[PDB]
Amino acid sequence: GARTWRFLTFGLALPSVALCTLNSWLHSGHRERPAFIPYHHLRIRTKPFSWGDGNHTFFHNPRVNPLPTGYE
Amino acid sequence: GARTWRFLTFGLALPSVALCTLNSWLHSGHRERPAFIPYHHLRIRTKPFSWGDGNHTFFHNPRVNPLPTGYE
Amino acid sequence: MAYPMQLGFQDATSPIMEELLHFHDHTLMIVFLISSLVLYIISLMLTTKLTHTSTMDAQEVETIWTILPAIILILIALPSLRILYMMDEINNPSLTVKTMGHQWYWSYEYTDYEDLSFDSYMIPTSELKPGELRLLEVDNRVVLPMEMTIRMLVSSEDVLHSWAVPSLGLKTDAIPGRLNQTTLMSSRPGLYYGQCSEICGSNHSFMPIVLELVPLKYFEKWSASML
Amino acid sequence: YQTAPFDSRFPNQNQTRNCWQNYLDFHRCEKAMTAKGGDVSVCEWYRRVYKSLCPISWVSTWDDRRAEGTFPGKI
Amino acid sequence: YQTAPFDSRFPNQNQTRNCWQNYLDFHRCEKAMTAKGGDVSVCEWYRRVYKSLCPISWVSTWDDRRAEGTFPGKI
Amino acid sequence: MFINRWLFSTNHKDIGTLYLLFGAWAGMVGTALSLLIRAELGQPGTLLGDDQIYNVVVTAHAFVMIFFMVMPIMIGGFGNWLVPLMIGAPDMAFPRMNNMSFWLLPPSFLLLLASSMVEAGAGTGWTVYPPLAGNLAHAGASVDLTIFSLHLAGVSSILGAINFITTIINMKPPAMSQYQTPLFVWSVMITAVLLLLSLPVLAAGITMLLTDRNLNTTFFDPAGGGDPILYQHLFWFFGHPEVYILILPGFGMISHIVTYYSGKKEPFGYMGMVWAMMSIGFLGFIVWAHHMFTVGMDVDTRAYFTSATMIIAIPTGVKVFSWLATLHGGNIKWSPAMMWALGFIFLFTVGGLTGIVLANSSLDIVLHDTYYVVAHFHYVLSMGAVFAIMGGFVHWFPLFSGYTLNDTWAKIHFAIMFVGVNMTFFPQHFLGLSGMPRRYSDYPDAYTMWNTISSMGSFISLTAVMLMVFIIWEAFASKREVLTVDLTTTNLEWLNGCPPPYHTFEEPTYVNL
Amino acid sequence: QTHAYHMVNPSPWPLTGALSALLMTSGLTMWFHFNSMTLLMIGLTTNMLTMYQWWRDVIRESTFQGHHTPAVQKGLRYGMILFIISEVLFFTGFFWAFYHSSLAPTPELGGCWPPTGIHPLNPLEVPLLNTSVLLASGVSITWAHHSLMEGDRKHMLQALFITITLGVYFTLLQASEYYEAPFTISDGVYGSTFFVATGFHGLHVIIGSTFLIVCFFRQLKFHFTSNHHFGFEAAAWYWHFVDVVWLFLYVSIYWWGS
Amino acid sequence: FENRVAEKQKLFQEDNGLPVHLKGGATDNILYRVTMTLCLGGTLYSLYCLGWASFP
Amino acid sequence: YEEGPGKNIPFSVENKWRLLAMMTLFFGSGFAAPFFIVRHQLLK
Ligand code: HEA
Ligand code: HEA
Ligand SMILES: CCCCC/C=C/C/C=C/C/C=C/C/C=C\CCCC(=O)O[C@H](COC(=O)CCCCCCCCCCCCCCCCC)COP(=O)(O)OCCN
Ligand SMILES: CCCCC/C=C\C/C=C/C/C=C\C/C=C\CCCC(=O)O[C@H](COC(=O)CCCCCCCCCCCCCCCCC)COP(=O)(O)OCCN
Ligand SMILES: CCCCCC/C=C/CCCCCCCCCC(=O)O[C@H](COC(=O)CCCCCCCCCCCCCCC)COP(=O)(O)OC[C@@H](O)CO
Ligand SMILES: CCCCCC/C=C\CCCCCCCCCC(=O)O[C@H](COC(=O)CCCCCCCCCCCCCCC)COP(=O)(O)OC[C@@H](O)CO
Ligand SMILES: CCCCCCCCCCO[C@@H]1O[C@H](CO)[C@@H](O[C@H]2O[C@H](CO)[C@@H](O)[C@H](O)[C@H]2O)[C@H](O)[C@H]1O
Ligand SMILES: C[C@H](CCC(=O)O)[C@H]1CC[C@H]2[C@@H]3[C@H](O)C[C@@H]4C[C@H](O)CC[C@]4(C)[C@H]3C[C@H](O)[C@]12C
Ligand code: CUA
Ligand SMILES: [Cu+2]
Ligand SMILES: [Mg+2]
Ligand code: NA
Repeated sequence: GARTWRFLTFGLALPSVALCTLNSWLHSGHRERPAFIPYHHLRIRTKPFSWGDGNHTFFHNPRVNPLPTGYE
Repeated sequence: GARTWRFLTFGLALPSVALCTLNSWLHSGHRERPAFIPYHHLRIRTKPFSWGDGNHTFFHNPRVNPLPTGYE
Repeated sequence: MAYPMQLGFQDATSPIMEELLHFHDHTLMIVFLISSLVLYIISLMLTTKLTHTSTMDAQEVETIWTILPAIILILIALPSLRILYMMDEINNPSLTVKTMGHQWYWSYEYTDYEDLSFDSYMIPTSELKPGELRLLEVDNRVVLPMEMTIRMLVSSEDVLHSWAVPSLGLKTDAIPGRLNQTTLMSSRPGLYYGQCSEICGSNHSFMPIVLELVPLKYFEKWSASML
Repeated sequence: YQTAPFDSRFPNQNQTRNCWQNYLDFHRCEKAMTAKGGDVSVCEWYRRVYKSLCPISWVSTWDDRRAEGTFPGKI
Repeated sequence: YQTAPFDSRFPNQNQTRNCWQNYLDFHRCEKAMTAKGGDVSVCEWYRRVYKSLCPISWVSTWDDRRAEGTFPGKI
Repeated sequence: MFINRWLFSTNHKDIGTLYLLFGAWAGMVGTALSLLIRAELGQPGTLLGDDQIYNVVVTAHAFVMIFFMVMPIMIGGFGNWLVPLMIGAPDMAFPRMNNMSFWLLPPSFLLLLASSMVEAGAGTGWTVYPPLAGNLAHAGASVDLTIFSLHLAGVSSILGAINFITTIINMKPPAMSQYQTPLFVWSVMITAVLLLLSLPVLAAGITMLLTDRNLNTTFFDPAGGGDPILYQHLFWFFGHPEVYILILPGFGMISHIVTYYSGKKEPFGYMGMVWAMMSIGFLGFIVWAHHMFTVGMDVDTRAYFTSATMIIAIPTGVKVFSWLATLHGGNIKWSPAMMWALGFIFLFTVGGLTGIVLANSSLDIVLHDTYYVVAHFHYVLSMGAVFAIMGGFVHWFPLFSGYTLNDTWAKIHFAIMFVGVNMTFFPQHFLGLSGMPRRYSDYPDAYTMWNTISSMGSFISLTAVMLMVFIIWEAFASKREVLTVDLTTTNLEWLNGCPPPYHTFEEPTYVNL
Repeated sequence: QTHAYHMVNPSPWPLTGALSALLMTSGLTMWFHFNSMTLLMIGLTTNMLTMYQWWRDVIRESTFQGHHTPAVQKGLRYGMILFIISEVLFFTGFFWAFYHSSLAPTPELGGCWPPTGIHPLNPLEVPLLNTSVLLASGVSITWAHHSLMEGDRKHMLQALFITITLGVYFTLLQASEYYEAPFTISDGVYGSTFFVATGFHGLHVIIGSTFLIVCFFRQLKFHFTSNHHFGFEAAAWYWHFVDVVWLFLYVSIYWWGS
Repeated sequence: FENRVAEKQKLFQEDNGLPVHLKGGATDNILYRVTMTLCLGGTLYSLYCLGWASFP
Repeated sequence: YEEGPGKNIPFSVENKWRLLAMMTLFFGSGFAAPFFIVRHQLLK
C-alpha cells in the first residue's frame, strides 16, 4: 500500500541519502594535484574542440585539468 | 499459452540440448594425464576417509586421480 | 598470380592452400548438387496437370528436411575445422619478418639479426619493363627462403590494410596498434603476388605484395649483401 | 638464436602483448643490471626476442617516451 | 639497510604477499644470474627484504619444496 | 486538402504509398550508382580518373540500396499497406508516429547526398571503418553527414519497429491468435524485433565514431587505448541482423505469392515457416564475427562462428522446401509475380549456398574482401530482395492502384532482368576465386574478361529498369479497373476492393471462437 | 467506427519533428566544421516546439476527448516497453565499449586499467551518494504510484515532488562531479567511456525528470484518475530504467573499473 | 487548484471541425505558424549552407 | 478525401501525357542525380 511505501521512503530511503550526504561532505576536501606528465594517451587533440580556443574541454577546471602543455 | 511453451520446448530448448550433446560428443575421449607432482596443497589427508582403505576419494578414478604417492 | 579466363583458385604454393583446394572441391560438389536439386524440384513441381490442393501434413517430411541438411553441414564442418586447427598448429619458424601497411605501400622489417628494412611500392604502368605485370610489380620484393616455416607479423602505421597472397592461402588484416601473426611456407621457388585487401582510401587498388622465394643459401647471400 | 620461439603465454594471432612484454622485460633487466653496475648480457634473451617481434616504429616511439619520462609501462 | 621499508604495493595489516613476493623475486633473480654465471649480488635487496619479513618456518618449507620440485610458485 | 492528406497523413495506406514512391526513386539513384561502378570496371584502366570518387560511389550505392530502397519498400511500403489489411485493423497502433518514420527518410537521404557533395565525399565503404573513416584519413564534414544520415534512418526504423510490433500484437481480432496471422505479418513482426535490438547498437557505434572525429574521444584510436576492431564488432552486431532484416519481409511476400499462384488456400507447413523465421532471427544475433575472420581473432572463436553460421541453413532449408511443397499439386498460374517468386527461390538458394562456403573461416581467409563475397550478397540480397520486391509489386499493384498491369510486358521485364543480373554477378564468382579484391577501381589485366562481361550484364538490367517505368506508366495510362480477384477467402487484403477505401475495417471483422 | 482504436486527426508534428532532426544534424555539422551554432539552435527550438505540441495533443486526445480506451492504453503500454528495450540496447553498446577497453588494456595505457596517469573518483564518495539518491527516488515514485491508485491527491503530489527533487539532486551532484573530475573526455579511452556512458545516462535523467515534472503539473490539474494514468506509469517505468542503468554504470565504471 | 477537466472536455469536444492541434483556439494557430515557419525557413537555410559547403 | 482508382495517389493520372512528363521528371531526376554528383566532384 501507499502507507508502506511512504514508511520506506521516510524510514529507510531518505535516511540512507542523509547518511551518504554526511559521508560525502566529510570527504569533500580538495586533493593535492599530481605532478604533470605529458603522457601521449591523455589530453588527446586530434581536432580542435568547437568552442573557446579549441584546446579546453567543455567542463575544464583550471585547478585539476592540465592542458597538453601542463597546468594553466 | 501451452501451445507457445510447447513450441519453445521442441523448437528452441530441445534443439539446444541436441547441439550441446553433439558438441560434448565430438570433444569426448581421454586427454593425456599430466606428470604426477606431489604438491602439498593437493591430495590432502588430515584424516583417513571413512570408506575403503582410508586413502581413496569417494569417486576415485585410477586413470586420472593420483594418490598422495602417485598414480596407481 | 591469376591468368586470363581463370575460373577457380590460383594453383596452391603452400600445403595449407593445397588443403583449401581439396576442401573447396568437396564443398562445391555439395553446392552444385543442392542448387541442381532445387532447380530440378521446381521444374518437377511445375510440369504436371495432376493436382492436390487440400491441406497436406508436414510432420514426416520436415524430419527429412532438417536431419539431411544437418548431416551435410557436419560433413562440411569436420574437414573445415580440421584445416582451421592445422593453420593454427604450433610451428617452429626459423625466420620472422614484419610488414607495415601505409597509404599506399608496404614496408618490410627483417630484425632477427640485422636491422634490415625497406619500402615496397607498385611500379607505375608508365615505368613497367617489357613483359612485367600492370598493377602487380613492386620495386623491392619480399625475399624469403623456400621450404621453410616463416612467421609474418602484420601491422599498419595509418589506416587498416590487409596483407594477402592468394596462392599461399594468406590474408591478415593490418591494424594500427596490433601485431597480427600468420605462418608462410612455400613448397616452390618463384614470384607470388597479392594485393591490399582492406579498403584504405584512394590508392587501395595500387599497393601490391610480391614474394620472391629462393633457396636458403641465396636468402643468406641476399641478407649478407644488405649490410 | 634464429628467431623468437613459440611462447605458450601468447599462442594466438594477436602478438601485441608478446612484443610489449619482452620490451618491458629487456628494459627492467637492463635497469636492474645497470643499477648495481652488473652485466646487461644477462638481459640478451629479451633483447633478441623484442627486436625480432616488435615493429621498429613501436621500439623507436617507446625509446623516445622513456627518454621523455612519458613511457606508461612500469620499468 | 636497517629493515624492509614501507612498500605501497602492500600497505595493509596482512603482509603475507609482501614476504611471498620478495621470496619469489630473490629466487627468480638468483636463477637469472646463476644461469648466465652472472652475479647474485644484484639480487641482494630481495634477499634482505624476504629475510626481514618472512617467518623462518615459511622460508624453510619453501626451500624444501623448491628442492623437492613441489614449490607452486613460478621461479 | 493536398497538404493535409500527403504531408500530415495518419493513414496506413497513404503512408505506404509515400514509402513505395520514395523507395522507387531511391532505387533509380542506387541503380545509377551501380552503373557508374560497372562503367569504371568495364574495361582495364581508369574511367573517372579519381579513385576517391569511385570509393564514394561504391559507398553511396550500398547505403541507398539498403536504407532508402529495400527497407522503405518492404517495411514502410508493403508493411504499412498490407499488415493492417491482413489483420482486419483500422490502421497502425501509432498512426501519427508512423508519418514521422516516413518523413525522417527524405532528410536522411538529403544528408547522404550532402556527404557526397561536400569535400571529397565519404569514400569509406558502407562499413565506415575507422581509421579510414576518422578525422585524419577523412577530415571534414562528409563522414559526419553520413553518420547523421544513418542516425535519422535508424530513428525512422526503430519507431517503425515499435509501431509494427505493437500493431501486430495488440490489433488483431480478439479470436485471432498469433498462429492465425498470415506469414507476411509474421515476417514483419520478426523483422521489427531485429530492427529494435540491432539499430541501437549501430547508433552507439557510429556515435562513438562521431565523438572520435569531433570531441577527442579515442574509442577506436590506439593512441588513447582504443581499438579499431571494437567498431567492427559494434557495426557487425547490427550488420548481420540487418541482412536478415533485408530478406525476412521478402520471405513473407514469397510465401503469399507462391501460395496464391499455386491456387492453394495456405502455405505448406505454416508452423514450420513461423519456426524457421524465428530461428533465423535468433541465430542472426550470434554469428556477426564471420565478417571478421581475417582481423586476427582466436582459433576457437573462429571455430564457434563457423559452426553457428552454418546452423542458419537448417531453418532456411525448411522454408525453401516448404515453398516447393506449396507448388506441389498446385493449379499453377504462370503470372509475372509467380515468375519473380520462382526466380527468387532459385537465386536465393544459390546465394545462400555461397554464404555457407564463406562461413568456413579457413576458406574465408582466401575469399574475404574478394568478388566472391560481392557475388554471394548480390545473389542472396540484391536478387533475393529485388525479386521479392518485384513479385510483391506486380502481385499487389492492382490492390494499391485499382488498375491492372499488362501481363505480357511484365513477363518481358522479368525475362530481361533474369538475364541481366545473372550475366552481371555469376562471373564475379570466378573473379573472387581467382583473387580479385573488392573495393577496387582497376584490376590486373588477367581479370579483364569477367569484368567486361559483368559490366555488359549491368546494362541489360538497366534496360529492364527503364522498361519497368514504362510498364507502370502504361497501367496508369490505360485505366483497366479491377473487378474481381480469386482466392479472397484466404487473402483478406483484397476483400475491400481495389483500391480499398481510405478507411477500412471501421466495422471490424467477426471471428468467433 | 465499432472498434475501440484511435483514428488520429491529420497532424503537422511528424513533419516538424522530421525537419527538426534535419536541422539538429545539419546544425551539429555546421557547429563542428563551419564554426556556427545557427542551424543547431533553430533545430533544438523546433524539436522542443514539436515535442510540446505533439504530447499536448496526446493529452487533449485522452484526458479531454476520451480516445484512450483500454485497447489504446494496451498499445501504449507495449510501445513504451519496446522503446525502453531499444534504449537498453543503446546503452549495451557503451558497456561493450567499456568492457572491451578495460578487460584488454593496450600498451599505450601502460597495459593496465585504470590507465597510467588516470586518478579515478572514489566510488564511496559522490558516486555512492548518487546511488542512494536514485535508489531513494525509486522508493518515492512507488509511494506516488500507490497514492494515486488509492485516490490520495496530496500524498501523490508530495511523493512525486520528492522523486523530482532527488532527480535534480543527482543532476547537480553529477554536474559538480564533472567539473571536479581531474580527467576529461580527451583522457584516452578511460575519459571517453566515462563521459560518453555517464553523459548519455545524465541526459536520460534530465529527460526522465522532465517527464516526471509533466506528470506533476498534469496531477496538479487533476488529469489522472485513480485507474487511468498511463503517462505516470510510463514516466515511472522510464525512471526505473534510468535507476537500473545507473546501478550498472556504478558497478562497472565507478567500482569495478576503478 | 480546482478540477476544471470538465470545462476542457467541453472545449475539445466542441463540434467545430478543427483538428486537435488547433482546437485550443488562436494561440494554437500562432504556435503552429511559428513552428512551421522556423522548420521551413531553417530547411531553406540548410540547403543554402549545403550550396556554400559544396564548393571550396 | 477523394476515393477510388487514380484518386488515392499524390499525382494526377487524369491525362496520360502530363503523367508521362511527371513520371519522366520523377524517375529521371533520381537516375540523373549520381551522374551530376560525379561531375560536380570531378569539376573540383
Ligand atoms: C539478404 C541478405 C543476406 C542474406 C539472407 C545472407 C545470408 C547468409 N550469408 Fe551473407 N552477406 C550479405 C547478405 C546476406 N547474407 C551481405 C550484404 C554481405 C557482405 C557485407 C559486406 O561486407 O559489405 C554478406 C556476407 C557474408 C559473410 C562474410 C564474408 C566475408 O566478408 O568474407 C558470410 C560468412 O559466413 C556470410 C554467410 C551467409 C550465410 C551462411 C547465410 C545464410 O543465412 C544462408 C542460408 C541459405 C541457404 C543455405 C540456401 C537454402 C538452403 C537449403 C536449400 C537447405 C540445404 C542447404 C545446405 C545443407 C547447405 N555472408
Ligand atoms: C539491396 C542491396 C543491393 C542492390 C539491389 C544492389 C544492386 C547492384 N549492385 Fe551492389 N552493392 C551492395 C548492395 C546492393 N547492390 C552493397 C551492400 C555493396 C558493398 C558496398 C561496399 O563495398 O562498401 C555493393 C557493391 C557492389 C559492387 C562492388 C563494388 C566494389 O567492390 O568496388 C558492384 C560491382 O559490380 C555492385 C553492382 C550492383 C549492380 C550492377 C546492381 C544492380 O544494377 C543490379 C540490378 C538491380 C536493380 C537495377 C534494382 C531494381 C529496383 C528498383 C529500381 C526498385 C523498384 C521499386 C519498386 C518496384 C517499388 N554493387
Ligand atoms: C550533468 C549530467 C549530464 C550532462 C549532459 C551534458 C551536457 C552537454 C551535452 C549534452 C548531451 C550529452 C550526451 C552525450 C554526448 C557526448 C558528450 C557528453 C558528456 C559530457 O558532458 O562530457 C563532458 C565533455 O562534453 C563535451 O565534450 C561536449 C558535449 C557537447 C556536444 C555533444 C555533441 C554530440 C552529440 C551526439 C549526438 C548523438 C545522438 C544519438 C541519436 C541516436 C538515435 C538513433 C565532460 O567534460 P570534460 O571537461 O571533458 O571533463 C570534465 C573535467 N573537469
Ligand atoms: C551427482 C552428484 C550428487 C551428490 C550425491 C553424492 C554423494 C552423497 C551426497 C551428497 C550431498 C552433498 C554434499 C555433501 C558433502 C560432500 C559431497 C560433495 C559431492 C561429492 O560427491 O563429492 C565427491 C566426494 O564425496 C565425498 O567425499 C562423499 C561424502 C559422503 C558423505 C557426506 C557427508 C554429509 C555431510 C552432512 C550434511 C549436512 C547438511 C546440513 C543441513 C543444514 C541444517 C541447518 C567427489 O568425489 P572425489 O572422488 O572427491 O572427486 C572426483 C574424482 N574423480
Ligand atoms: C531541458 C530539457 C532538455 C531535454 C529535452 C529532451 C526531451 C525531454 C522530454 C521528456 C518526455 C516528456 C513526455 C510527456 C508525455 C505527455 C503525454 C502523456 O503522458 O500522454 C499520456 C499517454 O502516454 C503516452 O502517450 C506516452 C508517451 C511516452 C513518451 C516517452 C518519452 C521518453 C522520450 C525520450 C526522448 C528521446 C531520448 C533518446 C536520446 C538518446 C496520456 O494518457 P494518460 O496519462 O493515461 O492520460 C489520460 C487520462 O487523463 C484519462 O483519465
Ligand atoms: C543527432 C540527433 C539526431 C536525433 C534526431 C531525433 C529524431 C527525431 C526528432 C524527434 C521528434 C520527437 C517528437 C515527439 C514524438 C512523440 C511520439 C509518441 O509519443 O508516439 C506515441 C507512440 O509511441 C510510443 O508511445 C512509444 C515511443 C515514444 C518515442 C518518443 C520519441 C523518440 C525519439 C528519439 C528516439 C531514439 C531512441 C534511442 C535508442 C537508440 C503516440 O503515437 P501517435 O501516433 O502520435 O498517437 C497515438 C494516439 O492514439 C495517442 O493519443
Ligand atoms: C526563421 C527561419 C530561420 C532563417 C535562418 C536564419 C539565417 C541567418 C543568416 C546569418 O548567417 C550567419 O552569418 C554569420 C556572419 O556572416 C555567420 O557567423 C559565423 O561565421 C563567421 C564568418 O565571418 C565567423 O566569424 C564565425 O564563425 C561566425 O561569426 C554564421 O555562420 C551564419 O549563420
Ligand atoms: C496546498 C496544496 C494543495 C494542492 C491542491 O489540492 O490543489 C498542496 C498539496 C501538496 C503540495 C505540494 C507538496 O506538499 C510537496 C511540496 C512541498 C513544498 O514544501 C512546497 C512545494 C510542494 C510541491 C507542494 C505545493 C503545494 O503546497 C501543494 C500542491
Ligand atoms: Cu592498403 Cu587497401
Ligand atoms: Cu553476416
Ligand atoms: Mg576486410
Ligand atoms: Na577502372
